[PDB]
Amino acid sequence: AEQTEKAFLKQPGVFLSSKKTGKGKRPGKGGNRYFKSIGLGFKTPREATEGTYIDKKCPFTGNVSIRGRILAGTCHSAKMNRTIIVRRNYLHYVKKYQRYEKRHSNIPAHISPCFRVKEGDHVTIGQCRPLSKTVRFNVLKVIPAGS
Amino acid sequence: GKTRGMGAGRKLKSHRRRQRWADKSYKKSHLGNEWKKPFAGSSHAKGIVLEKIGIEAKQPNSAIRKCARVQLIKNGKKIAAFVPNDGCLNYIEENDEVLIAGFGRKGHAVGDIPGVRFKVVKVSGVSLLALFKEKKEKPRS
Amino acid sequence: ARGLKKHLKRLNAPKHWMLDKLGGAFAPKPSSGPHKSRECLPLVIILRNRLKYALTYREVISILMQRQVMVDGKVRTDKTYPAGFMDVVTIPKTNESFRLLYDTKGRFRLHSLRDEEAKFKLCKVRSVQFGQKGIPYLNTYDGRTIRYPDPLIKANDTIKLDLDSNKIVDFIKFDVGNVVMVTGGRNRGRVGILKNREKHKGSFETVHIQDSQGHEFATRLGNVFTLGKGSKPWVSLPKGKGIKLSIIEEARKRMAAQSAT
Amino acid sequence: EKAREKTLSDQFEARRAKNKASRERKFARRKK
Amino acid sequence: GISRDSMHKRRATGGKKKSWRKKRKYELGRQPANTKISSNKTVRRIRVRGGNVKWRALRLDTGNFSWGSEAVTRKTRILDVVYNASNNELVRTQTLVKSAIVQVDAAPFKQWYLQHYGIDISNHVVRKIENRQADRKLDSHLEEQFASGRLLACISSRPGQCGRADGYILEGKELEFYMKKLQK
RNA sequence: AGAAGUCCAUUGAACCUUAUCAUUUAGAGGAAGGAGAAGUCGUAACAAGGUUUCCGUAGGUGAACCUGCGGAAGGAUCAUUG
RNA sequence: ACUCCGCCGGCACCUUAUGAGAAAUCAAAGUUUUUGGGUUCCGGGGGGAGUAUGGUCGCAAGGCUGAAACUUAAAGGAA
RNA sequence: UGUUACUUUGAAGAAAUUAGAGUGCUCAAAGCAAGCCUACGCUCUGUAUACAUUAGCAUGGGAUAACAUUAUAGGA
RNA sequence: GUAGGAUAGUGGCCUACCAUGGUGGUGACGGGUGACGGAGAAUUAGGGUUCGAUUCCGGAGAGGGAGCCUGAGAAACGGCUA
RNA sequence: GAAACUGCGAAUGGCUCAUUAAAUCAGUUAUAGUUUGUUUGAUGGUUACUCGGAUAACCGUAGUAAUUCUAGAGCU
Ligand SMILES: [K+]
Ligand SMILES: [K+]
Ligand SMILES: [K+]
Ligand SMILES: [K+]
Ligand SMILES: [K+]
Ligand SMILES: [K+]
Ligand SMILES: [K+]
Ligand SMILES: [K+]
Ligand SMILES: [K+]
Ligand SMILES: [K+]
Ligand SMILES: [K+]
Ligand SMILES: [Mg+2]
Ligand SMILES: [Mg+2]
Ligand SMILES: [Mg+2]
Ligand SMILES: [Mg+2]
Ligand SMILES: [Mg+2]
Ligand SMILES: [Mg+2]
Ligand SMILES: [Mg+2]
Ligand SMILES: [Mg+2]
Ligand SMILES: [Mg+2]
Ligand SMILES: [Mg+2]
Ligand SMILES: [Mg+2]
Ligand SMILES: [Mg+2]
Ligand SMILES: [Mg+2]
Ligand SMILES: [Mg+2]
Ligand SMILES: [Mg+2]
Ligand SMILES: [Mg+2]
Ligand SMILES: [Mg+2]
Ligand SMILES: [Mg+2]
Ligand SMILES: [Mg+2]
Ligand SMILES: [Mg+2]
Ligand SMILES: [Mg+2]
Ligand SMILES: [Mg+2]
Ligand SMILES: [Mg+2]
Ligand SMILES: [Mg+2]
Ligand SMILES: [Mg+2]
Repeated sequence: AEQTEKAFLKQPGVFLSSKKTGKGKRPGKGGNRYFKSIGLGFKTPREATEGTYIDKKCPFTGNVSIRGRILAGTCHSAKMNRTIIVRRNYLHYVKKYQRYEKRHSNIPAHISPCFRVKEGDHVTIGQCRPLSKTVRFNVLKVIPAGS
Repeated sequence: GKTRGMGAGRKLKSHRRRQRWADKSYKKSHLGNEWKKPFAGSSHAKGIVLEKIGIEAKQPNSAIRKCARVQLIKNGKKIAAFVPNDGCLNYIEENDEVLIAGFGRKGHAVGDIPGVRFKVVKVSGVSLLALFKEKKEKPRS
Repeated sequence: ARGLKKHLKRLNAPKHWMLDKLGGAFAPKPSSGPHKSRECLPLVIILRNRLKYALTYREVISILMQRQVMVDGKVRTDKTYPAGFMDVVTIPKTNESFRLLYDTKGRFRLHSLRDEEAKFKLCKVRSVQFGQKGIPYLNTYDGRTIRYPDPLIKANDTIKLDLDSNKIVDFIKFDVGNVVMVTGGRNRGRVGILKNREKHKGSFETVHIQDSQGHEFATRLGNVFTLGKGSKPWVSLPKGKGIKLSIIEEARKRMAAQSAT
Repeated sequence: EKAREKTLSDQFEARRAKNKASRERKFARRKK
Repeated sequence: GISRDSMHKRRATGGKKKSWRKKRKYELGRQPANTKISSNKTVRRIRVRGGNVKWRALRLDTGNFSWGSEAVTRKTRILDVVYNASNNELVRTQTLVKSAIVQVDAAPFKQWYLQHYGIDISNHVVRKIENRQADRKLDSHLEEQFASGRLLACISSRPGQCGRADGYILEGKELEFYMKKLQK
């Protein structure tokens, strides 16, 4: 199961030992798995509404809100645990020569288990509160490379 | 020929960066060797007259240019300062405080005076021009 | 800094105060109050620079310490009290009463009022939410809090506030077709009819306003202030009536004035 | 991981062939 | 003192950060409470930013614990720390921290259970007690530990911050998870 | 309620090593370049410059330079269907 | 095999300027102040100097990379 | 609902400085004043406006250009 | 990454445990600056070059470090401790 | 109404540019990630005809070469 840490992982506020049943109640009530919509026109993946993973940094089932800048880029590194490096490619204008030069920036981003990603896939990231020393973004959508 | 691409902004900027060093005027200001000059980037400097000397004028001229070896007070470097005008060397005594200036060509030698790039402006706090024209007199005796 | 700044350098003061740059090193630092320091007019400016009743900083204190000036019906003795948009300033001795409104050039104008019209003001609703004990309340953009508001009132609406009963007399819902004034930005002081509302999720909402002469300008929702339902404002406007003239048109009037005057 | 990709490839190759049969069957019926 | 600034850290690239200012008071830290189980209760009052108050518990012996399924909360004595997911050294030192698994006295909950269900683990009174006994269900794992007089509980408060050690009684799959960690 | 003092821990100045780096600086002697009207020895380059000059490389000689091998004309030949 | 006409490709040559150039000369070294097809390398007065130093390659000879202080009013190209 | 560059218009944008409107400090550099008539005052007196790379925000345009995509259609 | 501790609060900010990642010729890392940043200044056909310690804004410091009390606010220096 | 207790302020201002090269800073964001004396607005349940012990100024014994260095006693 998802219980792989030393502590028991669960969603905060979802009581799992209630005598009554959760049939007919909203998410997060009656022991039902909690999930939410982040707004801005983004859809909640089926893997997050019907999954069993526990991720307090997940934008759909965790305790983090999306607000600020929405960016897009390509998955550059997917070797960390639930974190990827997103490469953003842009052109910098060199004024004196009236021409452009290619630049890039690597943006660390948290990716919830509901998303599948590989190097080269296109990802959309939304800003959230600091999740670690460098992570300030959460993956909101993944488009497989060549699609 | 020149790189022309719209996306060639980096190469053009970096190429010029490297090539500006080939310009002698650019390299003289950005090398940092100006601080090692006796004036160390200053316009003037005070010093102590070590001795009164004469320098043979360069050819095809023939004369004895009256100069003075000066040790700069702020860094202790010794330089040769030309003393201009007729008979102004008589106004200079050894172990005397003199204000020195450049010779006008930004550290280059001037005229037929070999290897001289400085001139004397003041002596004992008085300008040589005032002494030459008998406006003022040196403060002593 | 290690805390709060108590001084305002004269060149850093808001431009709409129209303070001369060589008048001194400092400008009046607006006190905390209902309006923001950048969107207010301290009483010292009003009494000395606009009305000329006081000739110096010292004389403004004398006037206020005699309890001769009232803002929104209450006596104020603070020289740097931040009087702002729609505030009613009353001076009983001179029998005068003004409303702070922007002229079409974006500067506060002391619009003289009649004794009847000086008994109320307009306020923009900031939000409506439940307070302690589940009691609903609304707060405005002039720092006021009203408990038990009408359930129909929502954010960005305008409420008519009676300065005597201190109660909501009537309100205007924020909707397309009403007459509004711009209270911030480039178009500050301009009056027109709200024609459109462009919402952008997560971003600022833009509102397209059309002047009475067909001139259309946009601005942010935060800079809009509804003045009346339909096309008639509930408050008296200055002579320009929020009509912004071009510099060419303004120069045309000035030329004609010299010919006549 | 290996099982995850096996099921996807096996099922995709199944319907991918079923559609080919269905289209050919539909074409055969349209000629007449 | 203790500081929470990032100036002493390496950059994400790995390069060092040269210091450009001194430590600020608004980024300070403080010594940990290291709350222990002891009958000599001690909570010291700490003045924090804004003139507000924090309560730092050095020693605690009782806590306010809630039986979630029964919706009953009682003050009870803390008996022992048995498991800690962060550091096993906090177990043998008997340190009280949030999310630590502890054993609490079962006596206060037994009294409520007897007063509520009339069961050990006045005409109108017996009318309702039997009515409530129809929908009475007690987990076997939860009942087995009432005999010993101790209930496994999880601390949900932060004793070093609020000065208290409150929690809830373990039950369901959470109880199964931790009792398997203790089965050695 | 509580001082001195004491105990452990934390933050941590400061000093003292070895090591490294930076900048400046002395040095017997060796040795380079440049400047300095009118030094000694030759005459290598410029004419086919009196052995055509030059490039690479190698060896040699007071000195310029000389020689071997391959190359160039910037040669002193744009030319032999004779 | 030779003779005649033509096509594509190659090493060149000859005449010519409507072109270019400081000219010598060049059918490209032309289509450039009427300035822009694409791209690489590379120069910024003469010396000091392809020297010193550090690095790197080589068994060595040396190669590649490569300064400054200082000095000088010219050096140089074509005719 | 493939993603962008580019372009158009707009919003937001410190002042001071720069450009610039008005104004006879005697002129001027400046300043932000003043003007009108002769009453217990007036002109609601004036204290305009433009510019403000790049990045970001929002409308219109879709030529030029970049990337992505295509046939066992997982097609409409 | 998980669980805690600390903080006004986010965060390797710190601790325990776990994973092996993170940055780099689109110049990381390191070195130089006689480098506080900006609004701006000089000169400017256009493009540009150079400057910007200094009165406006932001930051930083109070002989060098460190530590701290009081307080809404200071790691304060015309406060304290070393 | 001196003095003294209590309250508040002294974290602004002024000065300087040493350290600092994605750092400061600029435009642009976010706090659904926090604290905020004061101002302003609102809001605070169905011995008591008023408690207790101290201390300053003052007063008077002083110590030290000495400091808005300092001890003891009597009051309120
Ligand atoms: K250039
Ligand atoms: K600060
Ligand atoms: K020879
Ligand atoms: K020859
Ligand atoms: K020989
Ligand atoms: K041919
Ligand atoms: K924190
Ligand atoms: K962590
Ligand atoms: K205070
Ligand atoms: K204070
Ligand atoms: K910024
Ligand atoms: Mg070409
Ligand atoms: Mg200050
Ligand atoms: Mg928002
Ligand atoms: Mg010869
Ligand atoms: Mg011979
Ligand atoms: Mg010969
Ligand atoms: Mg020819
Ligand atoms: Mg050209
Ligand atoms: Mg040269
Ligand atoms: Mg944490
Ligand atoms: Mg660790
Ligand atoms: Mg600078
Ligand atoms: Mg410096
Ligand atoms: Mg500056
Ligand atoms: Mg300096
Ligand atoms: Mg100064
Ligand atoms: Mg400053
Ligand atoms: Mg400071
Ligand atoms: Mg000093
Ligand atoms: Mg200090
Ligand atoms: Mg001082
Ligand atoms: Mg100070
Ligand atoms: Mg006092
Ligand atoms: Mg550096
Ligand atoms: Mg950055």
